[PDB]
Amino acid sequence: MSKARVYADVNVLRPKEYWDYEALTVQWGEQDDYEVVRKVGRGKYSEVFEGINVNNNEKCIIKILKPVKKKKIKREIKILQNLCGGPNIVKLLDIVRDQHSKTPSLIFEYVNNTDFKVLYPTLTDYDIRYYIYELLKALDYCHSQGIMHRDVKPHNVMIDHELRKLRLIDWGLAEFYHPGKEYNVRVASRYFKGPELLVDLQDYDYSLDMWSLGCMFAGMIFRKEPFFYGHDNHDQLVKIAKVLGTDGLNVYLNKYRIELDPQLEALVGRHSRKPWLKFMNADNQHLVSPEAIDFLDKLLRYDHQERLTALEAMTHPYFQQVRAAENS
Amino acid sequence: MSKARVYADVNVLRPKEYWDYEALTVQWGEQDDYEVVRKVGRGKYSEVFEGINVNNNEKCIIKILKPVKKKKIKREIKILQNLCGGPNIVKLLDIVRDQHSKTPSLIFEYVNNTDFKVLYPTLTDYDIRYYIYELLKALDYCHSQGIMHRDVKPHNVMIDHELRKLRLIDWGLAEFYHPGKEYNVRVASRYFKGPELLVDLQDYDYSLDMWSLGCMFAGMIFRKEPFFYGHDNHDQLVKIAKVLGTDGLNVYLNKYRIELDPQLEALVGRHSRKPWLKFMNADNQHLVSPEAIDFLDKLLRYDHQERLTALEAMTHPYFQQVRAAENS
Amino acid sequence: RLYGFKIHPMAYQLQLQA
Amino acid sequence: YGFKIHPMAYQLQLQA
Ligand SMILES: Nc1ncnc2c1ncn2[C@@H]1O[C@H](COP(=O)(O)O)[C@@H](O)[C@H]1O
Ligand SMILES: Nc1ncnc2c1ncn2[C@H]1O[C@H](COP(=O)(O)O)[C@@H](O)[C@H]1O
Ligand SMILES: [Mg+2]
Ligand SMILES: [Mg+2]
Repeated sequence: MSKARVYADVNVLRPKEYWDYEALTVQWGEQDDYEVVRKVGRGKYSEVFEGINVNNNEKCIIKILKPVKKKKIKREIKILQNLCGGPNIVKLLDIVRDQHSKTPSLIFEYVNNTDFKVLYPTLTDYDIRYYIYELLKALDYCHSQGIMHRDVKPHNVMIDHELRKLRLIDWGLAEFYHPGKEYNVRVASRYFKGPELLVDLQDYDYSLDMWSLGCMFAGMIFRKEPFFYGHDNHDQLVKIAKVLGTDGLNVYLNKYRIELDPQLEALVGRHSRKPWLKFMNADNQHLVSPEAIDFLDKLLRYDHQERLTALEAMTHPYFQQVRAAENS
Repeated sequence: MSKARVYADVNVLRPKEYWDYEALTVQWGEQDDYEVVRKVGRGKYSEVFEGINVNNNEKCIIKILKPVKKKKIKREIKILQNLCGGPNIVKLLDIVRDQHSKTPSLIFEYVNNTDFKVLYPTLTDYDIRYYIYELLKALDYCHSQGIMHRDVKPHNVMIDHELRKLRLIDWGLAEFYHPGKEYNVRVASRYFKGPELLVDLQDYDYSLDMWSLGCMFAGMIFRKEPFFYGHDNHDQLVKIAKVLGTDGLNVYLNKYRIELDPQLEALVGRHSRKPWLKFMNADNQHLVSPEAIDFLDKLLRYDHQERLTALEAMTHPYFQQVRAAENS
Repeated sequence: RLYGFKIHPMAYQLQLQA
Repeated sequence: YGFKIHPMAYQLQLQA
């Protein structure tokens, strides 16, 4: 019983090839153009190496896509080309195959980054406000472009703290939003799946990303990643219930005529909502603020319809300070 | 029905506390002795960071053990203490709990390393022979000490090609060998599990590591990692079959009175053995040598009994050159 | 107890990156 | 030849 409440048409109006990505025809650049230097990461569907551009001598990231449907690559690629240039959007610099093994790679722009787990603590109330305001420009942009990043969580956002620069990455789960489409709920990453994916409400929208931002931000101010720690999809919803309280999970469910598999019903059970302040500990107190709370609270709603839009959130009292600093 | 054919009764002769690791009592050193700097790896059971010793100012590796039975920690701890000093054995430098959470972290010696995927290509026929000979001193040592590393594969061997130095790491799967004990076959890593784990022959021995050394090597000289690429344990055996051929898988099975679950029988099927030369391609030809083949061949046998000992392999014509360079 | 800046349980310093 | 990974050659550490 959903449709997007912002940018619902971003693909309707656009030429079909804009979102008809299987129709894409990859225009391969020059492998020889790059050399690899060190492995740096290795995701479910990819392997990441830091490489280099022999021509211009610039550092770069080589993502070598592991075995997956060609159509699931033309997606990444298209989405990426569609976003390129977007504020805080990771930048695809060239895509390369390989004369022999026929093996596509995505060669991105390099970001020097510090794993959140070591970086975040380091941050100051301000620092956070800033990076989320930055992270926000990325989501609002891309949503505006008809796209859903569908897998927001620290590890997919690079921060060059030395340059207060930020990039949103892994558009391997991003997908085009089309009003009323029934999408797949096996997306995002456990911890950061929104209720809709956990109760099977398939015609979801950009809203999903808001909830991820929700968890991501919630955990940063409270210093408790993952905020909602499910051991399993069902558990996740549960762990979410014990915080937002079941009396809302229900109202939600009826609104969208959704039905909990019994059992999931069971496991969840009856739970009252836990108000945000019961997470303000001594160690985290400097980040928690009446605003951080309003803003978090307006991200974390069972109902994706009632979450803030990216745009909307970029105006929340939390960001006033930061938003000042750009104007100057 | 198996027993080790080398080093079987060593843990028999040694004082019970030598292998009776649950009996260990961790003597924690001082955390504040170290500071964390960059994450650098994240395994199933651990998270790896490069840190530093503030007293001596030496780089070090901090392995932070994720949630697991205390006894499965006293194991590695003990195993590591037992090996410490062993040739090419990663060296535990200090172990640590944490003030509250109460999570243990192992602080190892540092190795500057280059992911095999990036490094190996780079090696020369001799480079390989050397590194394997080095990798062998590790395995022969540790076997001789009653231990099975049960996880041999590239990612667990650190190479500082700059100093031709080598360390075998992660002993989270290594276990003490006791004659006739029925162990667990959910070990090693798919690609490198030997037949015995794939047909449930639980009383296995050091021999297991030999097969992993087998795959690891095979893949290095042929340039085809993983050599045997199973998508699943069943599939793994299958993929093995299609190379060593089923006429041997059977002689093996009967010898140890082992019975394939039907189905696995099915999936495997009838297959002839593919002779090692059928993997000598043009690029890889410089590393493939009558010896490299004999050696490989004597590592990869269905019958663990018939595999080379570590020691025995450290004398194989492949290593003659290296072995020379040694006592020189 | 001048405490602050610690993952799992170790104090840590800077974004010393590369 | 320039040893190569998947498809790109590999930069170098140095030695002079
Ligand atoms: N521009 C970049 N700079 C640095 N690391 C990156 C970059 N893009 C991707 N990675 C990383 O590689 C990992 C995952 O690859 P991917 O599946 O492409 O998202 C991330 O957690 C990062 O460590
Ligand atoms: N002592 C160590 N020094 C450097 N890297 C290590 C160490 N122990 C584990 N690792 C690594 O953790 C990553 C993945 O773990 P593994 O597959 O066990 O190699 C590797 O790329 C290495 O960076
Ligand atoms: Mg993923
Ligand atoms: Mg998913």
